[PDB]
Amino acid sequence: EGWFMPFDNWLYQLQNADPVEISSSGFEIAVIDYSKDGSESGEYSPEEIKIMVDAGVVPVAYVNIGQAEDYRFYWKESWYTNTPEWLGEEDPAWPGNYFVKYWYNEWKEIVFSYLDRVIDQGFKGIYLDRIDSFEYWAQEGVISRRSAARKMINFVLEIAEYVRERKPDMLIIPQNGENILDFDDGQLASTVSGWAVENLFYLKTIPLEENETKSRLEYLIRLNRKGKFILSVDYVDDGSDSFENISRILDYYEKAKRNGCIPYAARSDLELDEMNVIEGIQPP
Repeated sequence: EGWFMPFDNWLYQLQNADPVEISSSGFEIAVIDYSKDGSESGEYSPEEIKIMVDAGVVPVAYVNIGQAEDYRFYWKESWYTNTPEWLGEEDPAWPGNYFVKYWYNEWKEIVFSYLDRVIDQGFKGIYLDRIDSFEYWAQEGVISRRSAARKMINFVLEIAEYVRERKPDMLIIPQNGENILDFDDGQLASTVSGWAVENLFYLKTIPLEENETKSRLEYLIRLNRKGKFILSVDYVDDGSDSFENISRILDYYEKAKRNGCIPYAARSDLELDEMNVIEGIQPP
């Protein structure tokens, strides 16, 4: 069910991204972190980002809007002792990431200050992680599911207003949480430029139940039909030249393209640490 696909490929790399390497790789759109090491001192310069723009690559900045990350410029040492009401527990699965009450003004103003830097660096899109934080707080019983969903929708809308006031063409791509559209009045679906998803056909190496995949696709197809691109990333490539492995990459690409999803086969380590070239396939 796969028609609106304005990019031939995409790159997801959050560590060790190299503008020169990317600029001459043949990837069309690259989602990287806004810093070489995530930290303030590693922030890409306007010039380093312009290398990619100059080669016709569309560079997009990852921004985690559902969790505080303890190595970022915004993190404060005082938060360990005098903990803000909106800073919650550490993510068992991602040490150094903390769930936040993303509806509190102070968290929003941190995220706006991060967007401020991303705009000035010359990024052409933002890729917004932990939309699914709405599910986390609902599971914790801290607020209602509807409350959380609304709050996250409104926040992404406020993020769209902030960045488009400065850069009207800025792309806006949330990651995961696409089921949040159940609570959208349609303004979020129209405001995004596209939507990115992890673990659609495969959870790492392991193929998913077809029903689970179809529920997710129900949301993505609707967006596609409205002129919104869908970036897929499955962590299917185990690094080997095995037969199993390459057949799996090819199965993933075929399932992706047949349903309108632009695929990126990433390493099953989850590190997103290199530009993952796969001879004859990625880029294609």
